[PDB]
Amino acid sequence: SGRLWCKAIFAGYKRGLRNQREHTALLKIEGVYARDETEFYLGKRCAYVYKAKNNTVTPGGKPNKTRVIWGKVTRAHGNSGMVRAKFRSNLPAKAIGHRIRVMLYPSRI
Amino acid sequence: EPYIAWGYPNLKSVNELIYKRGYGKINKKRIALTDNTLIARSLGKYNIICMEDLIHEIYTVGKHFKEANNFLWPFKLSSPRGGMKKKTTHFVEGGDAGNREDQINRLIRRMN
Amino acid sequence: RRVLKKNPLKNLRIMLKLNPYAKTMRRNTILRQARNHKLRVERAAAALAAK
Amino acid sequence: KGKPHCSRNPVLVRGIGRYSRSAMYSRKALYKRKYAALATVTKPVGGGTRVVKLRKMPRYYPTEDVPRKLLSHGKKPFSQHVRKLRASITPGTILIILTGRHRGKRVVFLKQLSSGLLLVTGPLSLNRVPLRRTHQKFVIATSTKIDISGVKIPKHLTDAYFKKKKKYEITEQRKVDQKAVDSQILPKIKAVPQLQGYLRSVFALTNGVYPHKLVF
RNA sequence: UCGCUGGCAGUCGGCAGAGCGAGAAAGAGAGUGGCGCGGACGCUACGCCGCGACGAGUAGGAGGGCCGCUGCGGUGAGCCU
RNA sequence: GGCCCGGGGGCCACGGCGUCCCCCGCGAGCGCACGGGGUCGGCGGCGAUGUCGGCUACCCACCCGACCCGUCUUGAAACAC
RNA sequence: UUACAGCCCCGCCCCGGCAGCAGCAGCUCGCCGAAUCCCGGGGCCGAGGGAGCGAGACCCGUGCCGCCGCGCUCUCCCCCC
Ligand SMILES: [Mg+2]
Ligand SMILES: [Mg+2]
Ligand SMILES: [Mg+2]
Ligand SMILES: [Mg+2]
Ligand SMILES: [Mg+2]
Ligand SMILES: [Mg+2]
Ligand SMILES: [Mg+2]
Ligand SMILES: [Mg+2]
Ligand SMILES: [Mg+2]
Ligand SMILES: [Mg+2]
Repeated sequence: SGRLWCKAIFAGYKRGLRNQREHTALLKIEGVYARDETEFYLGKRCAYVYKAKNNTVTPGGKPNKTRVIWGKVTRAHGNSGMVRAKFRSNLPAKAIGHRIRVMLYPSRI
Repeated sequence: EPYIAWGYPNLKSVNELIYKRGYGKINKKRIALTDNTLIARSLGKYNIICMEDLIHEIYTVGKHFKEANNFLWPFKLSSPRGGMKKKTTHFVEGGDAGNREDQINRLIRRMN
Repeated sequence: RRVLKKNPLKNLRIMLKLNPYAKTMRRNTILRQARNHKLRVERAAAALAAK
Repeated sequence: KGKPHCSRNPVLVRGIGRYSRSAMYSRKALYKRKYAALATVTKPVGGGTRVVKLRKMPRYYPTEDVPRKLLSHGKKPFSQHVRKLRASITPGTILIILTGRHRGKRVVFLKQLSSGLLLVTGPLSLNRVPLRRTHQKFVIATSTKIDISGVKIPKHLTDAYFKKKKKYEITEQRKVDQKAVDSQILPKIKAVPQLQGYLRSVFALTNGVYPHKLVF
């Protein structure tokens, strides 16, 4: 009846100063701001949910406008709770600073 | 001196190097030491038969240290995890080049 | 064909295929640590009883 | 032929026995145990009698064939893997369903089934969850227990019982098993104040609530 | 790509007997006395297979092109209102 | 240190009879496996006029990168041709 | 100049005695591991495909095979669910 995922922001790609690696995304999960605090989310899978023009099939429902790219948190990134993620398709650059769902169910509690 | 870092390895260092990254120069090829017959067929003439007495020769150099070491292919080591201190300076001045006396053991642990 | 090199440090039976004595050595080590742990815990019990 | 005996080595750590080679020699007592040293079937016919072979050569050969595989050793079928359970999951605990159509609902855990799927029940009277299989990973185990130890679940409910068949109508044995388990388990949760309300509620995340911060 | 100038003619089959990887030269040696008819693939040897290490490049050198264009001798019982 | 020379609870790749001398060459069976490179003898949904798949190729959007080629020259994006 | 607080050094007390010990009072200060082992978690990956085993001129099986490490029976008792 309510939300079941954590909110994250797609901050950018894994990059040096002048080189971009599009196969690894950077997520900023809201609330966590520490390396020792970001351990809980390792291995959790994440979704990028967007809407397009024409209908697509929907598992367990009728076709609608929504589509998803599925990925997974790989490991932490820096001292400020930034995490790295790998999506099965590299994220489009129009998703910078947009909401990414981090699910709970790949759980190890 | 400026191009190397060197020291006195431990017995544990010898074991870790020989087991983890031990390759033999057989028929001038790089063959992985996965059993004892590879050592025996190339070094049995020196009554060193197994991995244990290969390690014994290397640690306590003994007589046929030259032959054992020449049998050993040079070890290919990863980058030092955690990072060096300063590549371009002597260890006495807080660098990494030169002669560590026995800190080479920490370097070996961190670089394997 | 080429053989996959397995790490003897992390793999037990490979360490035994290269050096059979490692087995007995590890058994002695494990038993020694267990005995020492129990001896220390009973000494701690004696110390707390003395307290 | 002698009766088999339990292994005389108590395992110290997996792969290592506690007693040495000659110590187990002595324990086995092998000092005093020293020892030293179809294709065709005949079938009558009403003539003579024909010798019929039960194996007949193929009447067709494919144009080309794949070769046999090199054979590995550590690869076992799924039916005989070792099944693991998280230490935080014990019978009588309250779980939170996270994925299926029952996502976000609090349920009661009963047993580890044969194939590693937890047997959740849920009280139908509380939150409309029946005796149902769930996956161990797709649940959050809360730290709230019920002393389910004195509960007798039927033994005929297993993986073959719960497996899908092929609209779907409910069955009478399913209903009666549900009724039996519910009648046995409900009075146990009525004894804990507010617990029926807790199980009737639904778990959700609101603003300012971070899962890593909160203790389950 | 280079090296090993490595391996494979052993597909040795009812006229049968399945091998040549294993620390330490050289005989799966010969002889003299004391029922059911069965057994995958392979080897254009200019082929196939197995290990190792290696891979920057202007001027320049060499090799391979079942890359490409036009014409001649052969050949495809080649193609086409 | 000498198999911890020798006399008066725990561990071990210790394990017959036969004798001369020294000091003091072939047992059977099964089974499990940290053992010469992955398998399941495990599953679930969605499918006929609107859905599924189609890297590549048509257009567009965004992030990072990205100076116009040929040439002589130590030196080219050159306000060098 | 110890009194209504203490502090610092001398000699005698078994190095005065008792824990403990590079200390869970989780950080007062080191180097380690043949004087070292166990357990857990996350991530990427699955390259190769006839390795045989067993009977044998009495046999024509079978597809779990090599090296390594083990377990039970072909001895006899006892104990527990
Ligand atoms: Mg790091
Ligand atoms: Mg310089
Ligand atoms: Mg080149
Ligand atoms: Mg830019
Ligand atoms: Mg010019
Ligand atoms: Mg000029
Ligand atoms: Mg130019
Ligand atoms: Mg200019
Ligand atoms: Mg001009
Ligand atoms: Mg000019």
